[PDB]
Parts: sequence; structure tokens; C-alpha cells
Amino acid sequence: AGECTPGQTKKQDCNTCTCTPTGIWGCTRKACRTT
Repeated sequence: AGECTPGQTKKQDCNTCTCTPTGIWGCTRKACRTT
């Protein structure tokens, strides 16, 4: 029904992202590296 399912997490770079219960696959930026 949509692009993604609100239950799948993806590993982009060093951070983690989760599918949203709307069809938009999103991620974060800050974390991992240095601190």
C-alpha cells in the first residue's frame, strides 16, 4: 500500500533510521563519529 512498512530500520552511515507508518523512509545525522 505504501513505499515502506513502519517496522523496518535501515543502517545509513553509522546511524540508524526507521520506516515511518506513512511511507517515508527517514534517518538522522548526528552521533557515532567522534562523539
